[PDB]
Amino acid sequence: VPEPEVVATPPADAGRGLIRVDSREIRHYSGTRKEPDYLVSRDNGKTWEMKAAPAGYPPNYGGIPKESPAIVRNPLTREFIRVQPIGGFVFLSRGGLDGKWLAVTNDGKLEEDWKDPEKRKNLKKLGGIMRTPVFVNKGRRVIVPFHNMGGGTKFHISDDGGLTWHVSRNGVTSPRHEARPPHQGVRWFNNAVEATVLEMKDGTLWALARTSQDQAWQAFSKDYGETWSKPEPSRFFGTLTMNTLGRLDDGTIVSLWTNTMALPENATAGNGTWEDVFTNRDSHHIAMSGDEGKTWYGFREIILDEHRNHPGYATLDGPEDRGKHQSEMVQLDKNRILISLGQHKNHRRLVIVDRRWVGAKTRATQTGKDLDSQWTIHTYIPQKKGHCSYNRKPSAELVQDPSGGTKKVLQIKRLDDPELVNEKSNVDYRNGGATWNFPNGTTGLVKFRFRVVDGEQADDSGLQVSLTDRLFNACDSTTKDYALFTFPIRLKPAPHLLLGMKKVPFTPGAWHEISLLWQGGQAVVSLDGKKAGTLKMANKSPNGASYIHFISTGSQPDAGILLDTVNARVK
Amino acid sequence: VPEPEVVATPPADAGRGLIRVDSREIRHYSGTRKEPDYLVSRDNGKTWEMKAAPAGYPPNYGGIPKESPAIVRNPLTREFIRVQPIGGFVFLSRGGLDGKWLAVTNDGKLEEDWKDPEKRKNLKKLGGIMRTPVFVNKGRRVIVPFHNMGGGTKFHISDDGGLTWHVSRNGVTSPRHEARPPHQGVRWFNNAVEATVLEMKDGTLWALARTSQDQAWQAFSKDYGETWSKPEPSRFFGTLTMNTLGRLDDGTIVSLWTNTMALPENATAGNGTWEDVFTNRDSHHIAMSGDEGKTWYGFREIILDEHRNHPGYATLDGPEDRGKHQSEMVQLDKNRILISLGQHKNHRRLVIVDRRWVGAKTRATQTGKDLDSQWTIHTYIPQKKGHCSYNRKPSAELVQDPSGGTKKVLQIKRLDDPELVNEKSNVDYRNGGATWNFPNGTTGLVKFRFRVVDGEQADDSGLQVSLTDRLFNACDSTTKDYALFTFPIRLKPAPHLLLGMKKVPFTPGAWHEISLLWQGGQAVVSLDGKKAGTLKMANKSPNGASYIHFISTGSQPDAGILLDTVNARVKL
Ligand SMILES: CC(=O)N[C@@H]1[C@H](O[C@@H]2O[C@H](CO)[C@H](O)[C@H](O)[C@H]2O)[C@@H](O)[C@@H](CO)O[C@H]1O
Ligand SMILES: CC(=O)N[C@@H]1[C@H](O[C@@H]2O[C@H](CO)[C@H](O)[C@H](O)[C@H]2O)[C@@H](O)[C@@H](CO)O[C@H]1O
Ligand SMILES: CC(=O)N[C@H]1[C@H]([C@H](O)[C@H](O)CO)OC(C(=O)O)=C[C@@H]1O
Ligand SMILES: CC(=O)N[C@H]1[C@H]([C@H](O)[C@H](O)CO)OC(C(=O)O)=C[C@@H]1O
Ligand SMILES: OC[C@H]1O[C@@H](O)[C@H](O)[C@@H](O)[C@H]1O
Ligand SMILES: OC[C@H]1O[C@@H](O)[C@H](O)[C@@H](O)[C@H]1O
Ligand SMILES: [Ca+2]
Ligand SMILES: [Ca+2]
Ligand SMILES: [Cl-]
Ligand SMILES: [Cl-]
Ligand SMILES: [Cl-]
Ligand SMILES: [Cl-]
Ligand SMILES: [Cl-]
Repeated sequence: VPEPEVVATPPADAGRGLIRVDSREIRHYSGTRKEPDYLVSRDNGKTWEMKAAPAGYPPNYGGIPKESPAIVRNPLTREFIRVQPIGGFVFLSRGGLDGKWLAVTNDGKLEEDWKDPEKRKNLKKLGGIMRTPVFVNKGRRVIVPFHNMGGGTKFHISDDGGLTWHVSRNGVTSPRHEARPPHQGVRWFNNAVEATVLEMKDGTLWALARTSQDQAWQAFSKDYGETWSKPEPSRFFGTLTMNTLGRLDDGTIVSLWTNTMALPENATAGNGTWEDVFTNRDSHHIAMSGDEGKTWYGFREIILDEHRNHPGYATLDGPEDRGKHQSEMVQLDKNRILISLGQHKNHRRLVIVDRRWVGAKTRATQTGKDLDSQWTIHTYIPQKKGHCSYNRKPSAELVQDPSGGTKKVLQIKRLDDPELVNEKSNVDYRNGGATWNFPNGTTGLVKFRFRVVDGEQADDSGLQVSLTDRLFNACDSTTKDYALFTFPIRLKPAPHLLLGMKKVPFTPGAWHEISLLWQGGQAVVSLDGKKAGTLKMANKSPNGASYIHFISTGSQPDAGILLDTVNARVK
Repeated sequence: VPEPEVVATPPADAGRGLIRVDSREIRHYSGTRKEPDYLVSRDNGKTWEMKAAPAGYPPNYGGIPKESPAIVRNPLTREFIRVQPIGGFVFLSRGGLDGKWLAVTNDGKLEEDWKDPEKRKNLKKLGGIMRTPVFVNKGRRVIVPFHNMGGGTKFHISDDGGLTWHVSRNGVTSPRHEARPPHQGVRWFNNAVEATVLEMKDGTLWALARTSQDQAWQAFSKDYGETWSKPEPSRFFGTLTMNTLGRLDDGTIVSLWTNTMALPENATAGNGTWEDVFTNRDSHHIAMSGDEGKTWYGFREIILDEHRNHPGYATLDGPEDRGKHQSEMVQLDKNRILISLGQHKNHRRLVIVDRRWVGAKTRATQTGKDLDSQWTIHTYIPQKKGHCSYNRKPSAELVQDPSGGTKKVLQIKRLDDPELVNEKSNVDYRNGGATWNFPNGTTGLVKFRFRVVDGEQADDSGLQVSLTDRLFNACDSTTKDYALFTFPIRLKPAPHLLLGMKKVPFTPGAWHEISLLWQGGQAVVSLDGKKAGTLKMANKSPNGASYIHFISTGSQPDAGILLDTVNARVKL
């Protein structure tokens, strides 16, 4: 099955501006303040180059330099509508993207002479931070989600193709974060911002929005966006990152988001007006549904941020927002989807995924071979740098397999590194760890191979092993508290698994395999091919397991454990 | 970055008398024949009011009512020297402008009792028409340029702070103007007069002087003013108007002048002893150099004369010399410069400019909005009035955009106005036109939008479009002969551009955009975004292009063309 393939870097942060022109040409526009331009592919997304837009295409009067306007085709007229992420005007095409453009006036007319600054004074200016215009109701209505950070999302609505506009009666909201353990402070408050909208087969609109909770929240409309239900938690985990919904030609729904859990808030997190530090923006994920959202599959990592481990992460090539959050998609053919994702010129990417890979039931890995592409291992230097960022270090390193040969394996231990401690913000990220994604399953079997390091160990040394439903940081010791299933490997007095109350001893200084076969609310744990015990599920999930998470447990520097292979198969 | 800002009217014509007192106080003295006075700002140039000078400050024994004495601070003693534009005495201060003043005697002493008429008979009297004392050679020498109208510039030199004086061996001269076409007569002869002097980094002195040629002329001294090189044309275009050079705190050189070309001389211009009529004094310009004059930028219009279009220009509130020629400068801070400029109470101004505006690389305009501030459009009623002046009319007028809406656009046509003709002096200023400044560039891109008026046209109707290196009058049909690049838009037999030998048709009844992209000795011309042709440079420039000039070409009354926007970008 074809793995995700990076094909280009878009010329703006992802989420707006990616637009199919025809069966072979796709463009990604930009937020340039100069003469407008775009990145273009003429081979259906495989190769790309920059090009200047023609003279009839309007400059970015609104928007910001790092984000393109959203550009959307009207399915009835086959023309395009363009709005900015913020500010500026509503432009409609006549003759396509390379034809004439007209700006919408306050009185519902079209202005051809928008190069005249006097004539721009009477142009319609839609308010708020906007996302993507979406045509609904057999193309007869267009709605544009917009938000205020603390006020919530509402919708700009037009019933005449964008000539005249009204605002929905209500929209989407979500509650403030409540500081309770393990948090020592409050998350940045976003009130159901950055909504994405999908029309369902029964005509309902589903709005999915970014929140300060552990998951995105959602609401529904029965009147094409004029009024919306009470909001509620969605099944898509994630916090303060963006969701995008789409639909393939065959009706399959695609959900793109950053399926992560941030680190608990620290003791200097601020009052929640703005963010203190981002600890959850280094991946992007995909899931699909063939039955109108009744069931979902996939929950696969599209990509991990290539810079995630590095001690200069926060400031390399300018401090602007960075990572793998935000996305937009264009279907390429029956199997392939093009995704623009991420923020910052060193991080944002155009990636081709294959739905057959989304639907796969197995995955395997070896830490020595696959660390850079597949393994989340970063810890943080807890000193805020750049714009709401931390620099990182790898929390674990590859070492020679003590059995000999050429294998390299991952040493997971409690680190002797004072730089990973901030006493004022009261955080200590010295426990090394590692986490790895696999296709989601409510029933599955995961096997991993590990070895106790021949070295000094602390009284509490070992490894907490968890199955989770989103990506928890490698250094997050609270993962077990949210996990679907979790148990410790304890090294002292002698090595053993603790499965409920049962202790299962095993030898140090030798490779061993542990299997977890989970189904419903129970997991059976095996050691070297022999049933060892069972685990009761610690937390229910709306989706199932899609990560295994390993973190050291020692509270003083130790030698820890080595991790070799992991494989997973789901039902 | 602010555009130039008028802040006051000085109490004398510009060029002498503007003097910084301290970090916040600046004064402009006057030529009053009564008790001396000055205009003063106590907020570093922003606001101004008149004040009487204190009792120790001498009256203007020399000079003339419309000009202040020059006042200059000695950088070593921190005291001041004062000389008149003509006549009078040499005064030195002891205790500053509001302290004691002493007059220099013929025998190199200082007279304290200059209020006594008897004692004034033995005071030193420097001859000629004098400009500004300048201290050179680490402040150890002071020199004062002086001239005779037909004899040339020389320098009064003192090596003891103004106590004793000698004259330079030579100075600056410049040739008489020659009456060759398009002239029908000779320009007023001035022999390198009104010099301004700047000390260069290497100790050379540069003198820049007003002439009867198309540009100021210059000469150089290697001995702090005793002897001067042969004279030569300078890079600063202009005729029979004043130059001023100065240097900012950071070493940047500033050149202020009137960057214009006068109309060709007419058939009754006289023998050149004195002027017949001034046709080039309605603007002032600035340029700067950070590399001791090797490279210059700016060439921007500081201001246009607000009265320039009017049919009573020559006589309003008295006929004395008027316009925007003559200037003097005082730096205000790192970015801003105060300039006194012009002549006549209704015309002379104190203006603050910003060096970041001087260094800008773009400008844009729309005729209907910007005509009064930015567009030179005047034609002349060719009847001499007042003192060497013509009354004017606007040669082009704003009309409704035919596309509809509130936009106004400028109609440029051959006028039916016999008042614009003088058959004895043989001039006919009935071709309307318009010209607009932009920052200098040896490379650049200028775009303008035009449309043919729906009306009857003559066989030669159209618009001659020129890029120039100084301001040519709106009604000057010879501009094309001096232009860096030029070409005609012709309306008959059908509308077309003529680019060399290539005819490029365009439609009537619609707006069109022409682009001119120049580099070196060629300009690429585009029409509505499509390359149309090329133009070879018609005349080289020492500086580059800083004006676009549009003039009607019809020789009988016609409907002409409309002009909407122009924009410019240089240093590509
Ligand atoms: C436009 C701008 O500079 N805004 C500043 C910052 O705004 C936002 O910060 C959040 C995180 O809190 C997020 O990264 C947004 O993308 C970003 O625009 C923010 O630093 C704020 C802090 O007081 O100041 C704003 O001016
Ligand atoms: C002092 C005076 O009245 N001078 C007369 C005039 O002199 C000068 O004229 C030139 C232009 O020719 C210029 O305008 C000077 O500023 C001005 O002083 C001039 O009219 C001259 C003509 O014969 O007679 C002078 O007496
Ligand atoms: C106009 C603006 O600020 N857009 C920003 C948006 C906004 O801050 C958030 O939606 C809360 O309002 O989020 C961020 C972000 O990476 O957090 C990137 C966008 O550029
Ligand atoms: C004493 C005197 O006449 N000074 C005049 C000066 C002089 O005529 C010229 O320098 C040729 O000598 O020029 C003029 C002028 O605007 O032309 C204004 C001065 O008041
Ligand atoms: O989760 C509750 C929601 O479930 C959806 O299937 C339905 O379309 C919504 O109207 C709402 O009932
Ligand atoms: O234009 C010629 C002049 O160039 C100057 O740089 C130099 O100082 C003068 O002495 C003279 O050579
Ligand atoms: Ca936070
Ligand atoms: Ca003359
Ligand atoms: Cl960018
Ligand atoms: Cl816009
Ligand atoms: Cl499909
Ligand atoms: Cl006066
Ligand atoms: Cl005097």
